[PDB]
Amino acid sequence: RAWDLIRYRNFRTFTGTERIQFNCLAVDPSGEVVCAGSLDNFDIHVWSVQTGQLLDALSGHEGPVSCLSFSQENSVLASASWDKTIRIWSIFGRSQQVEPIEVYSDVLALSMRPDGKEVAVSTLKGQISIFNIEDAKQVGNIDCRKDIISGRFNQDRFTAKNSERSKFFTTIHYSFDGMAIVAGGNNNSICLYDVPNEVLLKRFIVSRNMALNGTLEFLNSKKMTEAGSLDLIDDAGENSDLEDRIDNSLPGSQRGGDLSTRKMRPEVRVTSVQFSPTANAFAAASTEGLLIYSTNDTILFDPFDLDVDVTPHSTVEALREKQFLNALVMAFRLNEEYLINKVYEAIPIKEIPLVASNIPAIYLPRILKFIGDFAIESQHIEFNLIWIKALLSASGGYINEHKYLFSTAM
Amino acid sequence: SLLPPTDPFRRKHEQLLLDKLYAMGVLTTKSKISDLENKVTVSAICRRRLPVIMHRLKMAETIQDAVKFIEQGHVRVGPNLINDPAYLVTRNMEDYVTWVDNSKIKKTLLRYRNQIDDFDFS
Amino acid sequence: MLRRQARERREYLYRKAQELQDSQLQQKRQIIKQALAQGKPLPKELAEDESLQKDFRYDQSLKQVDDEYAATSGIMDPRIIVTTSRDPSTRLSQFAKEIKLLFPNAVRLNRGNYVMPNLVDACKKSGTTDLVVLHEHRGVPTSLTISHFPHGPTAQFSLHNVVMRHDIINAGNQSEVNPHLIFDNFTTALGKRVVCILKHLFNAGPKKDSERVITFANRGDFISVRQHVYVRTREGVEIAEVGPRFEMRLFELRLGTLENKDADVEWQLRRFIRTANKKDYL
Amino acid sequence: LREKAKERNPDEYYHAMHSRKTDAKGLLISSRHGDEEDESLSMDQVKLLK
Amino acid sequence: AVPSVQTFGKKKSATAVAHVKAGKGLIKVNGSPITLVEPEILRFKVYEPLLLVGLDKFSNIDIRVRVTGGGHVSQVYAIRQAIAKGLVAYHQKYVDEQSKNELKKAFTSYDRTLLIADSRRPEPK
Amino acid sequence: YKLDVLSSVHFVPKPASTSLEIRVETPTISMEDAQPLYMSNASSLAPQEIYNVGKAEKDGEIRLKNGVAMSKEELTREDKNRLRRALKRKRSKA
RNA sequence: GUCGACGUACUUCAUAGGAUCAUUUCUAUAGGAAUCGUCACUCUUUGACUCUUCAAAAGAGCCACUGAAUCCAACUUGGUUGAUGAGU
RNA sequence: UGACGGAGCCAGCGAGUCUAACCUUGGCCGAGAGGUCUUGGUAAAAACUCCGUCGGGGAACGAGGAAUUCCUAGUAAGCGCAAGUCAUCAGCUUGCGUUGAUUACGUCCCUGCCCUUUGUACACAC
RNA sequence: CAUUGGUGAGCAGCGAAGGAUUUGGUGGAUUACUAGCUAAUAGCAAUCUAUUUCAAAGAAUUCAAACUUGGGGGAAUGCCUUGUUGA
Repeated sequence: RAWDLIRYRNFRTFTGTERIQFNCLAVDPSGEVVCAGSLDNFDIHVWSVQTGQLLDALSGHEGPVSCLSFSQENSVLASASWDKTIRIWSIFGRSQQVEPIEVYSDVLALSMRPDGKEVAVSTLKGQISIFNIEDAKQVGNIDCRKDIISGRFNQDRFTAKNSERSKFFTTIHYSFDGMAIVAGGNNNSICLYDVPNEVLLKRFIVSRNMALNGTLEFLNSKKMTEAGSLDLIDDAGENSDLEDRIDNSLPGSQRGGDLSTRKMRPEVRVTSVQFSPTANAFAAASTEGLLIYSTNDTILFDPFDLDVDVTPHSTVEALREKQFLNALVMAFRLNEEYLINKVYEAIPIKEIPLVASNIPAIYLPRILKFIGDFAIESQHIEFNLIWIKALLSASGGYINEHKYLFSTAM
Repeated sequence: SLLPPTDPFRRKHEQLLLDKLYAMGVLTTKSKISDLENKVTVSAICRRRLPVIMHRLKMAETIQDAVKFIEQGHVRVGPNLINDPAYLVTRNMEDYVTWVDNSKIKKTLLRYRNQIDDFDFS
Repeated sequence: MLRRQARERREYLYRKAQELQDSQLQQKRQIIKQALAQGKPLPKELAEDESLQKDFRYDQSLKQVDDEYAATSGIMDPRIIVTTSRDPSTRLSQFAKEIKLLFPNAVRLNRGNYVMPNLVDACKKSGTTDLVVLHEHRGVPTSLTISHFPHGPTAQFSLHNVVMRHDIINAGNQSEVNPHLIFDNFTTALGKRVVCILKHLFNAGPKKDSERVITFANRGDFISVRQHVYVRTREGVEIAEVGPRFEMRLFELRLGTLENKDADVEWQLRRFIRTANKKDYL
Repeated sequence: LREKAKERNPDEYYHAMHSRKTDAKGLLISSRHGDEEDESLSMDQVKLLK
Repeated sequence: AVPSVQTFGKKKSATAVAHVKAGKGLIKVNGSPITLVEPEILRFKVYEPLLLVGLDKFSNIDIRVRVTGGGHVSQVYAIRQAIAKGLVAYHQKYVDEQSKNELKKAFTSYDRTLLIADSRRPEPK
Repeated sequence: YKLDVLSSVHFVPKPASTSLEIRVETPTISMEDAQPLYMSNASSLAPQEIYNVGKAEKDGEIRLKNGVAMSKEELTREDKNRLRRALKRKRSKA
């Protein structure tokens, strides 16, 4: 179903042709073509938005489609399926030609670069294989099966080091820069890799909540006894109230329906992961909600290009004798948020354009990041808008060239 | 049944409910419409349960061993594996029930037929 | 997808076997629907019979395309591939081409080293509805098999009195518009079956104006096919022929596809029977 | 036999696969002397026999 | 027992089974040393999974192959696929995963079909 | 519903639907959900849905779809012909 | 090419007689055979528990301290004046 | 655009107590049918790599004109092996493998071939 | 020639007043440490009873009451609800 978000309406509902169960969605940049693929039919349906009819049923997988995406630059549809393949379909413009790629095993999520040249693909054996689309060739994979924290369930009879319930990443997403991949899965950990160096940056644990099942690594032997486990008895009898005794649960109903339409405790899992298109954050939808993880330069001491003569005392001195360009660049070299704010408001409105012209190329992205972070919640709208006009005005074309380092900042 | 025969609501609802239950697999044929009250049994629902399907597909030897191998954790339906002997498997997931990867039971099949390939770590 | 296709083969064959077991129960249910309506006594069997009478409410609620085609008769236009035998000859390559033009939505395909299981597989997996493979004898074509793919029938025809448009007359070139179809003198149940295969090989629901009809005349066990273009003059119709003329003839009708070679055989022509020549459709 | 080979189901597991072996050429090797222990001898039995 | 790993390679209609067991460093193919794999032009097609990763990794294991089916060139491509899959699979089993990664990066950056099957499955256009 | 929950949803859907339903002009702030802010403002009907242009309620005029109206008198005779032709083919289909 | 009438040719239907069992006594008949506060002993049938086979599969996981078993090293004793093996 | 030797080297389909010639010269035995032997005449993996060697045809011909047809990846083209399946096929037909490319993969300009000229479906835009 | 199949007899090499498999039992950890019992603002812990009873306070649904049942036909007698005769 398509939804407006100004007048709040289904303006269309594309339907099937025999009503199958749709399980992934992908839609063009110039939002006129919607593809969806199901786990039922292994044919990617393609509807056209305006005339709500279906243009095509692009077929050719042998095994259900697990993801789809659109390269938003070159506009190609790369899709991937439990086939153990990727197919890059080129749908517009007399071609209708298609190019397959064999991956080692059973792919189950996909992610296109911002740029449109690369596809990262998260498979069932536990790699992220990063391919190049103009060629068909694998420009790097990263092996992951190890740095993943699968816990033991109370209803398990096999060790967590063997439990292959969750040794893979079912969701993936590049950065908006082209440098990181966040991946998350059916387990207790979100892992954040760097794409060039192939080596991971942090592993985040979604929860520590022993009222979820996949969350402890090693259970307790005080619990398991001759009867069986001990968290697994029924205690609804103990409850003092009829609606707390009543236990509807249709037997073996693995993840559908209400929460007590199954007699099993929830499992920690990350259902889906994304980065933030504006700030430094990412967000991951999981069992207990959407975990939103973010950043503070105002806490970490991450200087840039330092030297001996660059102190907060020295930059304040550079203000008080008015070499405003130098005071600003010393602020950006020391990289301390209060300091940058301090000089930012010291320098005066006549002198703003010359400074904005003479800033260095290396520190341009940082000054843009700072203006964004101050700007959404500050009040000096003339100060900020004068700054932004001068910055774009004097360094527009450079930004235009380096379109991708500045995606989030702009 | 107590509604009258020439009645398209009745005809629509029974044709639709038969096609529902047959897709689930609890009744085998979709022609005779008396099968709702005649051949819909707790035993039919049980024999769509998970261990029985392994046993029918010959992934086991007997339903006790299918149950045992499920419980020890060798069986998966698609990507995600089942510890749950009481899982009810619709026809289209009967296509996808399979062994897990790198289990010792998978290796035994392959090593017998003499097709282990350790690049797969099968 | 391999395990899927195989599973529905197994199912549909089963559910057909059931059907041939309950035709007799069909018949025992029709009797009661006559006798309730117009008051007539029932036989001793249905009289004493109580399973039936106890569940004759439900079955009272109960109540043409062929069955393999019924799933997608009018919804989707077909996709056909027309392909030559192996190392063809120049005349056969022409014949394959103009057959491709005879059917709308047909894509020619050259076989060199495409072994048959790989051809059936690749068509199945890509999704082409049916496949036409053609056999020569020094330039003259002599056979044609047509087979429908989600595990459905293959008709083999042998084809005989051939003349080709490209080699007879260059008066012009074919319309390539959705044609009209004429199916003459197909009567027996097998005849209905052959109508169904050829008819669903054709295209979408063609317009009322299309000036290209294609005739399939069953004259005495021999199917004859011609293409025609026409006009409507004020006194009558002026028919100008186009396309190849060849007498087709059916001689086998298997149920699998064309690789199988042990699928069941619905009808096979039998030459050395004592009364072979006497009948039709035998 | 050809139809059975066509519905083989290549995931079947029977338990006697641990005793029975095969070739490199595919078809299975059956011993001529009967049992799982009836293949070959030991040094004490062979010494006593000598 | 012995540390031993079996892999398979495959081009048009050839096949090639590699057993890799830890030993002293020999390489044989159908019961002859590798330095006489026959078509003699493509001997370096066979030597390149050795000389892309240096000889020492083969100084400490005993790789022994058998092929069949196909013709000259097909048996060449099956041998080298089987050897490359053999060396990287043994390294994952009986040494470290890091050296599995470095091996597979070498063979994949040079030629991915050392490791994956080059199946020219048809296309109806 | 019970049979979907039992089967752990992997079913086959309904056949189809198409059923008419009525919506009201209403402001978008009065449509959304209760919390101190708001997000959207424009009215829930579109301008074209509160006044399309259709055929004029006199007879003396012909009114086209692009919002231009012309009296029957002030057309030259050829133009009266050509507009009759246009309505001829349009209502000839519909 | 179709239904009416006639002609012929097939298909399908009754169950009587006698008994026993069914009511927590009695199935309707006197033509029929059974009301007892236990003690041992034999042979037989199913089941638990412990081990195990076809024939495997999974370990509520770790350190410590303490017993026990088996095989080799070693030493001690008996042993070509005959050790172990071995169907009266 | 190769001959002639040796030497290395690799396939995939085929497995019904059924699979397959014609004349001839004479000997022996038998009553004959024929049997046995003798004698002559006519019919029925390759490529590839390696090593040495060589350097017009018995009158028509030295790779085929104008014209037209066909062709987009295990594709064009080479190379052999096997079967013979109720129609067709031996003046041959279908399978099976083996080495395996050059050139487009764009455009409606040409020759054609269809199509719509009523947004109508529901936002936003156009 | 292989064996990537057993069962053994032997070396090189490793090698400090020995080594190698298997198994019972107890202790500590497995969630992030504020001490024991009782009639509890306190006493006890060698003991709660020969003050352990008093006084006060404390009594709706005048009966809401199986939210608790596999499906289909029923119910002699039960049960139940509504009417009714005689006290």
